[PDB]
Amino acid sequence: ELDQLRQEAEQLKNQIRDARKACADATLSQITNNIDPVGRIQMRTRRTLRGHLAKIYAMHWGTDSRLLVSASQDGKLIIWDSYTTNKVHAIPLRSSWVMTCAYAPSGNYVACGGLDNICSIYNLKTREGNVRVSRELAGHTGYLSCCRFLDDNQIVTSSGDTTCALWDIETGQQTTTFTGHTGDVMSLSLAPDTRLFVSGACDASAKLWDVREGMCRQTFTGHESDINAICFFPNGNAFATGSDDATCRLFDLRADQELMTYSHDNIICGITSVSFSKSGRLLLAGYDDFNCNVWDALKADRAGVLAGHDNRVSCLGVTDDGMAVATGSWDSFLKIWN
Amino acid sequence: TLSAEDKAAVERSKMIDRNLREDGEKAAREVKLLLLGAGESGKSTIVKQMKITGIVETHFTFKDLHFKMFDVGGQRSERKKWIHCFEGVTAIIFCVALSDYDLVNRMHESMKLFDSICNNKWFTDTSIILFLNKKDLFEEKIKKSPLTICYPEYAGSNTYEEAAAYIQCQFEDLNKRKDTKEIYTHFTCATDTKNVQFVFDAVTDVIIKNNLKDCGLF
Amino acid sequence: IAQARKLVEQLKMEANIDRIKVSKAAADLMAYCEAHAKEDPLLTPVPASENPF
Amino acid sequence: PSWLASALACVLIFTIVVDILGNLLVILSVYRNKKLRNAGNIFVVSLAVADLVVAIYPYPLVLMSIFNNGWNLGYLHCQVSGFLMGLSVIGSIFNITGIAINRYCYICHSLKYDKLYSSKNSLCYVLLIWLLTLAAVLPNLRAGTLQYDPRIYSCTFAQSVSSAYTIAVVVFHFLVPMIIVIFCYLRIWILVLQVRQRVKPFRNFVTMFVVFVLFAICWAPLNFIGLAVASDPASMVPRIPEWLFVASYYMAYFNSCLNAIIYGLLNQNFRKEYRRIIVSL
Amino acid sequence: VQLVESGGGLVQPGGSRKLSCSASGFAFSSFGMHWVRQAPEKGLEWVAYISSGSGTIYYADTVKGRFTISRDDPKNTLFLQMTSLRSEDTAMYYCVRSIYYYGSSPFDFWGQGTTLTVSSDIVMTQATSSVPVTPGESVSISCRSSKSLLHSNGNTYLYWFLQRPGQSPQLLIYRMSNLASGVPDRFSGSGSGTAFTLTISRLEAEDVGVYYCMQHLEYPLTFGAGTKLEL
Ligand SMILES: CC(C)CCC[C@@H](C)[C@H]1CC[C@H]2[C@@H]3CC=C4C[C@@H](O)CC[C@]4(C)[C@H]3CC[C@]12C
Ligand SMILES: COc1ccc2[nH]c(I)c(CCNC(C)=O)c2c1
Repeated sequence: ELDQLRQEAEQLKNQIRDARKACADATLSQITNNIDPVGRIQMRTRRTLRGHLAKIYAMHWGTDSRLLVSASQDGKLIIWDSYTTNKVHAIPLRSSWVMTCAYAPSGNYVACGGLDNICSIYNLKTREGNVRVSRELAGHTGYLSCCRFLDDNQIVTSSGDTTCALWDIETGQQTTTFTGHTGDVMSLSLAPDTRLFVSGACDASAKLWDVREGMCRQTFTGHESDINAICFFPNGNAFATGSDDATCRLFDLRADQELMTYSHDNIICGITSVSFSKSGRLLLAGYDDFNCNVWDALKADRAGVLAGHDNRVSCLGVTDDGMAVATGSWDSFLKIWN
Repeated sequence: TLSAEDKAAVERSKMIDRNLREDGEKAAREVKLLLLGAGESGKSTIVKQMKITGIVETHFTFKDLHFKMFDVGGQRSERKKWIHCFEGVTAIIFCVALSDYDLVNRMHESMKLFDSICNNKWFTDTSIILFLNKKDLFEEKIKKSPLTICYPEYAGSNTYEEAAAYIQCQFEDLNKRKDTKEIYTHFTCATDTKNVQFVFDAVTDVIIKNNLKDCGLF
Repeated sequence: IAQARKLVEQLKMEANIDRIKVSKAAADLMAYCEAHAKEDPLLTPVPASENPF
Repeated sequence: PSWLASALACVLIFTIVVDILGNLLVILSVYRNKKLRNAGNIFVVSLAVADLVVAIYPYPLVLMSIFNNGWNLGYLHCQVSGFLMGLSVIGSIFNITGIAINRYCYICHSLKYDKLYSSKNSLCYVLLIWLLTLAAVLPNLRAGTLQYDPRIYSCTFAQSVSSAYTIAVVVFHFLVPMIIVIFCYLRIWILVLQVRQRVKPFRNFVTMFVVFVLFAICWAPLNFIGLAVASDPASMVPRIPEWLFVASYYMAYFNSCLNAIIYGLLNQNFRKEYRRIIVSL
Repeated sequence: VQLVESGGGLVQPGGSRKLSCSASGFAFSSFGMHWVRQAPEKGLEWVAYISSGSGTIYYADTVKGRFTISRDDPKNTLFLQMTSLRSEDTAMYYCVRSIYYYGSSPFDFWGQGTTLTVSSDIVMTQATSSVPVTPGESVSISCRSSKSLLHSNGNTYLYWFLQRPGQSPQLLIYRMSNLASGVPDRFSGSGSGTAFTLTISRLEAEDVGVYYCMQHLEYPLTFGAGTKLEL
């Protein structure tokens, strides 16, 4: 009788695949044929933020596009004023094993976590003048891969226990949990309106969740190896997944389909970070080839190289206004490119 | 030029730089050990001797030296996704047991784990401190059961010294880079005080080698 | 066993959405890029006068 | 003959080439790399820069004078070439000792390294060493110990005057700087062979100690005569053969590139960046 | 957050005294400190300043020399040693905490103050000394600088404080536009270089007092004559 369940599931899977393929569709590259390539893209290191003494693992730009928070295994969260390379806050951490960092949209709080299975919330704008722990959100049974501030009072966490959670900072309780991944959820990306989000796990699949509704809506299986990074297109109607297959892929929420693949034969190593531009015309992929690539998203050709890092490019971010792109590698260096 | 407020901001940034420098200097002399093992390998006894959810932490001191031991047995998600975070630990403490040479096979799983973690891209120059727990009872275990279950290539003797030597050389013949890293091996006894002393001596040797490499004097 | 029926229900509910042609979706995807071109400092090199970096 | 006059030119050009290449590569490696900017490499840089000081002004001028059997420029140019070569020599042989002490009180006295050799502390040690060099070479002004010797075809130290400048420069440029090397590299080697004995029941002697005492055998044959031409040269000059003398003063000069070789292409930290910058350019 | 201040009183001219300010409620080590005077019937007068870690210390033009200022982080205290106390330093003294980083609000908290009863600057003018105010109307207070306060980094270093009768001044607006924490939204700051205005919309009780405009472009910090508002 369980075989009947499996047969129904596989028949539905085949029907979904048939519906996807038989949309009477056309290849993306065909439509983006007669558009002018962006040309050679040259970006210089305007600023180099130094002060970390260990491999940094994540950074996040503030919504003012001036302050950025960076996390490293040396057990320090450093908030930098990118315009003057000034440290404004240095927060020690209870556990030095941190691989996540988020900056609140309002700028009041930050969050960080890692192998300790919690990403605590730090309050920056304190009357006492220091930075103190607001809440210790606990309940995950795995290392937190990424927690992003959905709101000033809500956060979304994705850990290595094949699940994601939505928290409420006031009470520190899991408001909603999302399940369905059969592997360590490695990346989490929020929609521009913070209504939907996308989670990418090690089962070579990505899933789209509604935070207010609380269940999977669309699933994408195009990659081969683990998916390490996902970023939404600025329009919110598409997203890009970087995997360990050395290829990034552009996925369409509108069509539940694969749009483009950015693969070059000279690259055989995975992607640790993916981000877009303000207009979504440039896709910045941070490879562990000690350098970063900038791909013309529409035409799929590589537009430029952002070499100048002495180790694997771990984290990558782009400001909201698109003024600059910041890259952080395992050499404990932050580089601003403009 | 700068105003008063941004000059004060620069002063604050410089002060933060100084404090971070002191914390980094203090933490650069922390002896980091990564405790490993397959299962039922008796590393709980090991951490108990050294001391007196998520990855558990132990901190202690021995002869003016601060040791941080990280036990990661509670995170059974995937080693390939977070094992690179430990690139930089002073040593890896493997605690294979010697009373599981026949029960489920388990010795083969321990050897497979040793191959997986030793011939690893992240741990190339990182030494490994092998611990052979439960030594004091397979002596009387082999008074009934033979070694033929574990090893088809051994038919020599069911005695302590012979079996210990064969297991020693079998685990030693598992690393390919026999120059960039060394595998110190121990025979943990009946709760003897030397268990911490051996770790101290091994980590001092590893620190001396690392310092020689840093100076280029090696 | 309950995981099997959970997966069956999930696949049933992930098969009733509206799927548009990929051609139209790609056109709408490039319309955003060609409509926000001037607001891309890293794409078109903005003069150094107003670079904060 | 012409063969020996060409051999001296060959030795000097090889010394100049190696001293320029190794020291420039060290400077570029420190500049380009950021992990090598620690306080233990600064004493190396002060050794490299010093070795460049003799590789630019003095050595090419000696190459200009060696082909001829006489002198070209004259009064004030020789007197500054000598006063700069001597400064570079003493600076190099002092930064060698500085690096030896830095390594000793980083491996043996590891606890004190953070406070003794901080960023500011090393930055003033490298200036103390330099001021000591310019305080030891300075008496060339009033003493006038710099002369162009046709005996050697170079503008060098004169042993004929101030017999005691020499003794005092020998027993502070050779006799002393070797005791602090044979004590700071023999004590590291006896300490690394003691930690191994603690757990367990030899080409490292040459790799870690012999290659660093080579400066004491290149500088011996010149300073060996130094304690013989300090015996009232008016009584001992017609005893020293030229055959050994010229071979001596040039064994010292070669030390200028030998130090660059040993503190370059023996440190894997520097060789990694050497390859990374050779491939880059 | 408490800044309790003591040590003031009666000293003859030429005497010496020490003013202590004990801090309890915040991280004294990271905060910079200011000592600010106020004559018995005049406005505020910046006196001294210590940065965090005592790295930089500034003194006013009229007190540099005889006046010395120091801090002790261990017990969270700030000392001002006053010598050669002329019959001009008779005043009411306050200690003001101030943290300086991108987005901070300097001069946010003020001490209660002590009382002493001894026996090339950016002159800033407030055109109004006293003005009647309807308890249900909106009123504007104008400050006028000599040197333009709009710096090249876009910040206008103008601060607006309010002192109620018998209480320490409280920071209303910092950097000419940003309301301080806890300040009701009835207060706004506007204007341009060398011409600034604080607007109070829908005035009510607890708005009477004297409003002071201060510059932070460079030391010495200087204030205005202060505008008195009465219902
Ligand atoms: C100390 C080690 C590392 C370097 C040794 C360099 C030696 C081998 C080189 C450098 C200078 C050379 C000498 C230069 C001058 C003379 C004196 C001359 O009448 C015969 C040749 C002779 C004797 C050369 C022999 C070889 C020589 C001594
Ligand atoms: C003391 O200032 C100077 C000046 C010129 C010098 N040329 C050489 I070679 C040395 C070092 C060796 N000295 C002796 C006596 O052997 C030297 C020193």
